Amino acid sequence: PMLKNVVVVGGGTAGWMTASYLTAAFGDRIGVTLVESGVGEATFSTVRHFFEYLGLEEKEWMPACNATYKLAIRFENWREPGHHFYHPFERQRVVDGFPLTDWWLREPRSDRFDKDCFLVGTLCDDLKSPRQLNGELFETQFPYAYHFDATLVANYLRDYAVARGVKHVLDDVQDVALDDRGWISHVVTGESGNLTGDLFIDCTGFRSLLLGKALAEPFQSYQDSLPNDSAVALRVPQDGLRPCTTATAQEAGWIWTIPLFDRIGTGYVYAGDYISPEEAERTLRAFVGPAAEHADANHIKMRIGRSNRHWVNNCVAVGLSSGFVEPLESTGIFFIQHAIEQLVKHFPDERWDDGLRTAYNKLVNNVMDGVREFLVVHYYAAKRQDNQYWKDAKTRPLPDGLAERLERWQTRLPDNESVFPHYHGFESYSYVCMLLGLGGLDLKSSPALGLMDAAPARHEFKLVGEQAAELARTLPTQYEYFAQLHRA
Repeated sequence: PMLKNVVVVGGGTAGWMTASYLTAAFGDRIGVTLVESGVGEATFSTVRHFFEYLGLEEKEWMPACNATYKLAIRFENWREPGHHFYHPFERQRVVDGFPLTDWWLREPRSDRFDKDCFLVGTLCDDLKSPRQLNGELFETQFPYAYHFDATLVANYLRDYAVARGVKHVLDDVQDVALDDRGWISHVVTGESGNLTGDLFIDCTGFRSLLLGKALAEPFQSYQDSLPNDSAVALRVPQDGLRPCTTATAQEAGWIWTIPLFDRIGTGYVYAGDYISPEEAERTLRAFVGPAAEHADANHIKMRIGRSNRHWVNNCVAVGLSSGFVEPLESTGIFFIQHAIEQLVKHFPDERWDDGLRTAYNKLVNNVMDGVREFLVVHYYAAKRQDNQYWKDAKTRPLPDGLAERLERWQTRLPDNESVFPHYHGFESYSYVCMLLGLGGLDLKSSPALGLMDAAPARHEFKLVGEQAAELARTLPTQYEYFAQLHRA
């Protein structure tokens, strides 16, 4: 009753995360074939579980992939010029039923909520490793992630999967053939014949050769709510070893800084209706400085949105073929991992229960729609309205339900029951952090706090300061930690 063969079309992170995960889940019990013809990438909290599922320890794969830790995103110039705050991978401290951020909002202890309420922002400022020299994490309350070279990770996972039995075909796909039912029959390669199988995984990127082209599945654009449709990127050496991604708001988008161990990936995500590619490139080069003078710039047109369905007949799209949003909250690898994890969970047998597709498609659509709402909030709640781009960010049509949630958030800070009510990766603490940092909404603390005992909250504020000072004195820098791993 089980399927016998999976064909993954396309390599990169999408294809080789799929192939490697299938071998960890199913072993030799099903055949996997991948057909395929450095970029710094950031990740989201759940990626720790992907490597754990494959049995890979950080000390094994991080050195081979130029990887560093990502404890937070540093948001620069979204509220006002010269202002920054951290969005940390750090879950809430709750005191007598109220988050510490609620207590802070009632009586702010400084200009920086992220300094008073969190530990991780200070760790980023001090270039800290999250692991001590003794190998232990400093602490989960800290669901951190990584920066890595996506090409090196793809090669690492390729070696992992091929060593465990994945068949690797190096060739171009010239055509996709459908049978009389409209299911994928086979893929025509340039010089290796036609590859057939039970299940086809479309990892062909924006081109979406199987799902979007051969099967002609409609694609739902997000461009009306999120206008950024383009990017220009370059790479420079490390001078920068800060354990966070930086997102610096610009006149028509934002610039990412993604620190690898000895390289920095940087790029300008922008809206082509507001600025030209050559002006985006000029801005990016000036931002990076003299190190970018001779670096080669890569220009990218983005397909922003999601497929209407992600599993159609015997085809499942994974990666940019399934959907994409700008990497403002580093969701690319997250979308891939969610798609693979849910594919294993909803894996079909030879009877191809249509209910599996229905559930799978709803889960993916809810993840992507929920992330879309979260990103819209980034531009809506950003206080800056200095030009037409940042004014328009407040007048675009909002996704269903968001207008009501925005009103709830200006009564009490976001919690589990006032955010997008389906799984979409991000937890309520991320909403609270972004709203406080972006500064554009009229937020209010809970009136009940004026009747509560303040001693527990005041104790917690003092503890955060004492712990941040202890960690500043004890933790090594990322460089010091990685130098110790190299010596070991």
